[PDB]
Amino acid sequence: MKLSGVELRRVQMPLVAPFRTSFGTQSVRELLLLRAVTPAGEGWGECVTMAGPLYSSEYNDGAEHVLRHYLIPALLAAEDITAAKVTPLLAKFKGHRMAKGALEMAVLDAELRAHERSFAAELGSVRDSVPCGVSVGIMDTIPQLLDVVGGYLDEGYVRIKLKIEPGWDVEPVRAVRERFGDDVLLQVDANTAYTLGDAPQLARLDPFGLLLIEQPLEEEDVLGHAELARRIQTPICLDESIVSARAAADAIKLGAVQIVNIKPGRVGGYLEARRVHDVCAAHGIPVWCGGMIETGLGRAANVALASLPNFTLPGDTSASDRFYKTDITEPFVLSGGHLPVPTGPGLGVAPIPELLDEVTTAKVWIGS
Amino acid sequence: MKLSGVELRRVQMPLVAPFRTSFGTQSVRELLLLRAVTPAGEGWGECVTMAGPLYSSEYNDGAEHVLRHYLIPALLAAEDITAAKVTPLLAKFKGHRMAKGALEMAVLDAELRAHERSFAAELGSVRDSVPCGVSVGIMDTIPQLLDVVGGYLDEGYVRIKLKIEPGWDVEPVRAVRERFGDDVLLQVDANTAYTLGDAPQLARLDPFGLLLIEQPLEEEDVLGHAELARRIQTPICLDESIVSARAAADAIKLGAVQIVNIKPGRVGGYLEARRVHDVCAAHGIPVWCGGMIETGLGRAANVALASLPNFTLPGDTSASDRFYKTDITEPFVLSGGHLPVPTGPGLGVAPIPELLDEVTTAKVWIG
Amino acid sequence: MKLSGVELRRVQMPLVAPFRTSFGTQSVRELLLLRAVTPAGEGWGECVTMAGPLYSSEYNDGAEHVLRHYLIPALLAAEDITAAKVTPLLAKFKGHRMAKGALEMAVLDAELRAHERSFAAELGSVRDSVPCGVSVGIMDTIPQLLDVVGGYLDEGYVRIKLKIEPGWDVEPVRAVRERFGDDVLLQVDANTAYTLGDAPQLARLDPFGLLLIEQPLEEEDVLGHAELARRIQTPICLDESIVSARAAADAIKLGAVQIVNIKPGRVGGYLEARRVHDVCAAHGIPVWCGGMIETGLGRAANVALASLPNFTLPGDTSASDRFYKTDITEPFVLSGGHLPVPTGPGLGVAPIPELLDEVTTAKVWIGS
Amino acid sequence: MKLSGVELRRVQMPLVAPFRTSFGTQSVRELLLLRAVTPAGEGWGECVTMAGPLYSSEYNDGAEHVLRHYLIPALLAAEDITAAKVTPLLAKFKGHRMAKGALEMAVLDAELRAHERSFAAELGSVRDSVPCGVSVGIMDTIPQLLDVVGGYLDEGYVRIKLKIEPGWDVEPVRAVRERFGDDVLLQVDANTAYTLGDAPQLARLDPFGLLLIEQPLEEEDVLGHAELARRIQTPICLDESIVSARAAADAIKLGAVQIVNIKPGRVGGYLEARRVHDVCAAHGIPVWCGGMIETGLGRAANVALASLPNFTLPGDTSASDRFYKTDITEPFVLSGGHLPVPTGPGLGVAPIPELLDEVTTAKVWIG
Ligand SMILES: CSCC[C@@H](NC(=O)CCC(=O)O)C(=O)O
Ligand SMILES: CSCC[C@@H](NC(=O)CCC(=O)O)C(=O)O
Ligand SMILES: CSCC[C@@H](NC(=O)CCC(=O)O)C(=O)O
Ligand SMILES: CSCC[C@@H](NC(=O)CCC(=O)O)C(=O)O
Ligand SMILES: [Mg+2]
Ligand SMILES: [Mg+2]
Ligand SMILES: [Mg+2]
Ligand SMILES: [Mg+2]
Repeated sequence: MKLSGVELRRVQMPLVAPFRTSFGTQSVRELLLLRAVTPAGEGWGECVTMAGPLYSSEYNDGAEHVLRHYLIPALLAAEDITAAKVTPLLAKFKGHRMAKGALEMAVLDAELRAHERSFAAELGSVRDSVPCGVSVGIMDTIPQLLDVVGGYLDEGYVRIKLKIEPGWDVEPVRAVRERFGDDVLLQVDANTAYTLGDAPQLARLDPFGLLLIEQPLEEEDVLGHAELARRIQTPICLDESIVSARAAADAIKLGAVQIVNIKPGRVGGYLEARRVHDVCAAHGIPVWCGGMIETGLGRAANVALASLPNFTLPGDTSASDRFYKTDITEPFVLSGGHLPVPTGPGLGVAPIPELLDEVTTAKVWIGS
Repeated sequence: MKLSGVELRRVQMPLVAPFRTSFGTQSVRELLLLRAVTPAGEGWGECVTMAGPLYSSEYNDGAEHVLRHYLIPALLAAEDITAAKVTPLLAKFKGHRMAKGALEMAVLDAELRAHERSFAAELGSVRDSVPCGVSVGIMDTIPQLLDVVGGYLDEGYVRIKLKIEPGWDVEPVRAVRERFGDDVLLQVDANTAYTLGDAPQLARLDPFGLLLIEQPLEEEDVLGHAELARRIQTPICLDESIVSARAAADAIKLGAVQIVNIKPGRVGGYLEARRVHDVCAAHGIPVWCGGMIETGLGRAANVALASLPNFTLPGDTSASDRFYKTDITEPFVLSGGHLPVPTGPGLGVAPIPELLDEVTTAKVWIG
Repeated sequence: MKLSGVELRRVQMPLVAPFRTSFGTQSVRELLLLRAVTPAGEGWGECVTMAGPLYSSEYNDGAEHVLRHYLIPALLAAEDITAAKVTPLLAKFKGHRMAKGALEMAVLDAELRAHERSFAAELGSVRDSVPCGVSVGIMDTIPQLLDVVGGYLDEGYVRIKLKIEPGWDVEPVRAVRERFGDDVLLQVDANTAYTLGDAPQLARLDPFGLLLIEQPLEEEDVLGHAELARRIQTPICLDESIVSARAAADAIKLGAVQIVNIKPGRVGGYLEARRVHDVCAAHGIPVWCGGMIETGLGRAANVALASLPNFTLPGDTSASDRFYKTDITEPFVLSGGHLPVPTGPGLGVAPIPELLDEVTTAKVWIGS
Repeated sequence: MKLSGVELRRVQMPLVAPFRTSFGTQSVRELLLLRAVTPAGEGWGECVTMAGPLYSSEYNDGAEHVLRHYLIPALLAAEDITAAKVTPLLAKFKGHRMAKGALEMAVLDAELRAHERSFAAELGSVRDSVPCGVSVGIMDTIPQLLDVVGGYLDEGYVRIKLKIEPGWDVEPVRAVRERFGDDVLLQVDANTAYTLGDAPQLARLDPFGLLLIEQPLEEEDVLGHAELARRIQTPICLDESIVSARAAADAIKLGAVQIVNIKPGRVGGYLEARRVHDVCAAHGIPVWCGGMIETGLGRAANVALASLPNFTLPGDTSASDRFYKTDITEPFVLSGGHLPVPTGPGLGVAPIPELLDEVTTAKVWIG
């Protein structure tokens, strides 16, 4: 393939309900889409960055810039372009995983669409549908939470991920275990909220029988996690720390993680994503698909990813309507708590421009 | 896709020159080829097994029987088929990786050709050509050896690999180093011929600056290699022991290997080969493509695979003529120590029927 | 003395009751038997492969070929043969342990008969009778399972082993523990049915006081076993993975195993099996004798084997009638939960021609 | 098999040339023989103890004693006797392995003869002859030593083993290596004469290419061996320390040994000895048969043992004359640096009564 150009868009989709994390509350999502233009056709790219640098150092505007000025050009200046080759191409640029991911993603979609292959196919899906769970935010109250949860449970969600933070741990958890029962798939996420010194606190959850605890400490603190693993009964799950397959290997080898959360953007692309899956698999480490509150575009790729064999745990692959009233693509609909893997070439999904333009906030064509 | 059937062929191909390993000599090559038949088109697969169970427990007749009786049938029974699904589909049958690998290859070639996609595209290549090394057998004489080596050297072969045995280690090595120099890319392959007890003789090779020692010990002896690794300077490379990505991971983790030889058939498929590649990469373990004296069919797909990013060492991807006077597909020709990655869909090669039919001993339809 | 030839027979025996494991259901047993002919007399070997390659890579058809085309020929080609020399003589041929074990059995029996020695004497028996447990397959219902178990228990079997699988683990265990009590010897066997990710589930059996959990993971997954063991309270026991005494040593050193199941055909013969017994013993790893639904031939060699000092756990050495209404040799009958070690030369048993001829489907003579 | 009784004989044999070790000098060999008697026939046992408790805590008189009062009686009292059962029957008595080993032997010889089976068959011999080495004692002179060595090498011996002592280590070696060459298989044996604190000293032998260094430290000091292995290049070999298969496994596990010397009575019997072999083998640890200056009886059993598969190093299984002009049995005669594995039943050898009588000193019958 030959890269024709990339149209960058800024989108702004308003969340159904504000989603509060250890890093801040969210009322509206500010995304960053990519339209890759080839000889053949075009591909879509979705950047998991957010307004500001609060989950990671990467943020919407930073991405634009790097993309614009560094990334996109690099590829454009290439003869042959293969999503594979994208990586090596961009190698001289340190970091910006979410940005290259999105880029790669756009390219990939084009290529698969040209060979008429689905994402899944490329990634080697074996499954047709995927079990979905949901990620529940920090409530201002119990009942509030108890309610939502029950709500989600009702719609068919198989598992529950509770957002935690100091002061929002044990209680919430205790309360949900209590109401809903013990046969409920339950896990927590601290989005780096704690410290090794908070061990005892997190030790407090031991009793609850959670599947795992996601990123209790900083992104850089692998050893801390391994130590931590030593002090608590809850299986460590790493997110933030998993920036690559190598990273996953390292953390595993160090006994710092038992289950890994896969976020295609975080790791720099669906391809790396696949590798992390592989790596994990080879080490007998279950993996699961993580969510960045994406559109039907990220959601579709995820769903395909998530249908890979080692995804033995329900991912954060919730129905479109969990966050968005109006998706810019055919929405995703829970069905017996599952989501159907997209059968058509590339993502097997595309945006509906009215929907699209209504949400678009800006645009920019980057070309040769 | 939908599997319509598979045509099993037996092929015999005479060697240009007898090929001697620690497991024996070989003047001819019996192979097993597979023709996958879909409503859409064809796909070809090559089996790496040989006449008897000498390199591994797998053998031609053995593969044939399982394919026939178990493997082909289980795929045909499946509604929709994807190379990817092959695995899960044949998972109930334990072992039989070479066979399973051939079939998946057949399936995959079809599937890709259908998506108008190359093996190399699917596998994730980053290059267009690959540097080839050569596997030099055991000689009767040192001079004999030296001519031979020199021979390849002139052909443009990028790296030299010497088959060693007990009684054919150090000297042969001493010889090539001395005669040919310190800058030659040299490594040995014991095809499991040694024991942990022979360490000292192996340590005797420390001085020659070999890139590696390939499978000094038995297939099952991983911790032994790790121990060995602590007794010699020469880096350990595994072939036989690497039956899967998990095998790789295990070995790495245990300190039993530093470099991995990837033999797709051996690991049960090109897809698994990929995974091994990735696994090795993630651990900082260089890989290189191994060879099983295959036809241009296997040769084609291996060149593809040998173009992957982690293949940081010349693999056993010599040119067709190194073994075969006449290949069943368009030959592979060394152009400046390299080989060109195929560009057509699927394998990018196909047997020249005229040529095939000349080397086919048997045939059978499974549909 | 010097191999004259071997007769290969195909035998088919119906099971009094269908047997189900995690790999499938079985109503009839297909075996491979060998009559080794020596100037000094004949010997009988039994191969443990089955129809298809489901417990392992080996299977009847495969064994037969390899024997016929490689192994037998190779022994024929020798000047001298001893059971002990069988290994070295066949070493050039990778794998095919079951086939090899069968051939070595045949040679060894012929040899022991000539010397008028018994298998037990040869192996080092120190006991004249052995405690027998029973292997219970997967049932359609619990109640069903409860009865069966009930019955064996009644027959005087010393321990119960339950075939498990995901979806048939905790309940059945709970039901039996609950119905029969805590004093019974109880263990389970997954036949590689689980993954490392299944630890939490398995960890659920903890409470039942199981003697062990046999081969929860795949054959090649030794490290996982050591990991798993760190995760569960039930002791790990390996079957499929123990393919040799070296295999055993490695697994022991890795902490992957605590109790070893010895299966002669699996490890390449009675001779190898002894080494395994010996290696374990030296590492303080208790062993027990595995079963492969053998006829009186293998049954008898097994009873002998299991009288060895390190076999401190009841084995899968049930009475003939557990599987066969009519055995081809003198039947094995339970007495006070024990089976008597055979005293004659060689196996101490032999087939009853008319009986054997009846189950024979094919026969071939392999000579020079 | 029911044990009728045993005849204990004290035997005194003169050594052709005095034998010096770290623990002393030996001019004359005082053995202890047993004649087991059963309804069917007889079997012979040879005890490796010596006059005093210098190699180990066991000595001729303490052996006789335990045998008389404890061991023997124990076997008489049982209905069914079998070699294998000797262990379990004598297990309540702590230690006294060489003594228990002796009994076991005679019983086994009797048991094997009864079935017309050789010790070799029983043990699992894979070989018909075995490569022999020789153990050379401490000399008074370096030259007197080179002479002796050259003599043994001349006889056709396959390996040289040097007894060493602080004050007789490097020089001796240096000497032999200088004179005889680097191609000779050379090794040394300290008989526990050094301490961890002597490391530097022993490290002094690294340059020499010794195959191994036998029991440098005391019997009970496994850990120190492991440590010492760390500080010297010479491979550690354990003798005294290997009192059993479990002992071997422990030492192996702790890295205190790379090569194991197997001495049947030291470990309490040929049966145990077999396990030891097996255990080592399973850990990739080579073994070799050690010697106790035995008559043709033990010599015979040792030769059979030494033909096992993992005995990949020549043993101290020298020809009969190395110590005795007149062996109480048909003498062992080196041939092509080898000794032939006995073919008869049991030992496949027996004492020449006449001969045996000359050298007998005492004799008691226990029934
Ligand atoms: C608000 S973005 C935080 C990312 C958080 N994501 C979710 O909790 C999942 C939200 C979703 O379903 O996309 C995580 O730690 O993985
Ligand atoms: C003797 S058959 C193959 C065994 C050997 N293979 C080769 O040496 C490569 C030969 C080739 O180029 O195909 C190996 O161990 O890798
Ligand atoms: C054909 S499946 C038999 C394998 C199985 N063996 C048994 O279950 C015991 C049968 C017996 O008692 O012989 C095991 O995995 O341990
Ligand atoms: C005689 S006690 C000293 C034993 C010495 N043995 C020999 O050197 C072997 C002599 C022999 O029996 O051939 C040793 O400790 O290894
Ligand atoms: Mg998270
Ligand atoms: Mg190789
Ligand atoms: Mg089992
Ligand atoms: Mg010694």
